[PDB]
Amino acid sequence: AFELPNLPYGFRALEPHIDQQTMEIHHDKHHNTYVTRLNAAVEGTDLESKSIEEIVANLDSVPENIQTAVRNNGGGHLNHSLFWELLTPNSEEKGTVVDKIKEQWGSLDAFKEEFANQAEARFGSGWAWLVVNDGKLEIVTTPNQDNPLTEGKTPILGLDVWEHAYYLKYQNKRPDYISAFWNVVNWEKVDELYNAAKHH
Amino acid sequence: AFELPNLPYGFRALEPHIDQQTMEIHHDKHHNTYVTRLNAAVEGTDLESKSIEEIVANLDSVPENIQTAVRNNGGGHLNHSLFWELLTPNSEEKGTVVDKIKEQWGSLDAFKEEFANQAEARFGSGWAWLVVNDGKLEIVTTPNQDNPLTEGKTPILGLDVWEHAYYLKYQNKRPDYISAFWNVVNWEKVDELYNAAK
Ligand SMILES: [Mn+2]
Ligand SMILES: [Mn+2]
Repeated sequence: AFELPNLPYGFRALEPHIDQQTMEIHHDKHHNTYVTRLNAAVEGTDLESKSIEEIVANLDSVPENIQTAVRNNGGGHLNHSLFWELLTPNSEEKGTVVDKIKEQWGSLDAFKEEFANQAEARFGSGWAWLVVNDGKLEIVTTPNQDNPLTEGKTPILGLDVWEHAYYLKYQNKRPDYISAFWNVVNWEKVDELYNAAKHH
Repeated sequence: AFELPNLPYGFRALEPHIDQQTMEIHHDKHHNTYVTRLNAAVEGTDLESKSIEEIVANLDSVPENIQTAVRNNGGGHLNHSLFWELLTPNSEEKGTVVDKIKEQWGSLDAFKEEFANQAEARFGSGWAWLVVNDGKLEIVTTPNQDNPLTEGKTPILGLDVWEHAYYLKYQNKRPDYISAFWNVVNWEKVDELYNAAK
């Protein structure tokens, strides 16, 4: 019952910051595999009528024998679903969260530096996040497909630092990928996620 | 200080099983970074004079202020040092450990099936291993740069399943990379590691 969402732009739309080949394989193979395996895990359980956000927020209540499959593949589905919507060929560094970041870090650039440092320091596979914890902004990273929702922090920006997300264009140069990412951040979607969670 | 060992072959030697671009970056960037960071962690400490095998076996006793850096970068140095010597352009599927595999699994094919299954199922970054555990052969996987020595098991074959090890040639197709690996396994090195197992 979970479905692979179409990208909200073309595979080529994020060039030259993220290559078309990566956008295609990352979406049509990696994300698709998470959807297939999530559906196999939840099929015939009462997870199958729940939102992915409810499942990932409540992984501790997922039946023991499927909890790892749901953590990994449910996490994969939520994280990539967020990621596609958080990218745009028309990125503008403005809006409510940019203003909150400038207030807290003193500048957007100082925030980008801390986010880049944490994203680079995430050893192995995982994600770098800006989260809202009970109205407050924090940078965190997670391993594999873990999502801050599970820890009661609402993600409003995420960067995939699995090597599949950057290896074809950047190989070992994760810092260059992180630098490229700023050019395609959908700050409108960041604002939408923040606004939804500041009053929830 | 720890040093980056040269490969025993050129970057093209494992073509067309593993691509030259990967061998170059994997060795001269990824492994090199582990050595740099390991040396920074152990420099001027009681660890500096210890073998990387003794250090990784005994991570439990590494001071907390450097334990993560030694785990990740010490593991990275040991794991890649093993990996380069366990690959060859002149693979021959025979010897002491092939015979011992058949005594456990019944066939090399049955061993390869279990190895491929565990290697494919390792979620995120890590390694698939054949180990000696109190004289018995077992397949295990580890996350990130963790190594079976830390659990008192002796690694005798390892496959890197970090995406950097296979993405340029195989992209998402980790199973095709695992299949290609068999063509370049150095079973003489496997035998050497087995014969030395403590
Ligand atoms: Mn991904
Ligand atoms: Mn590696």
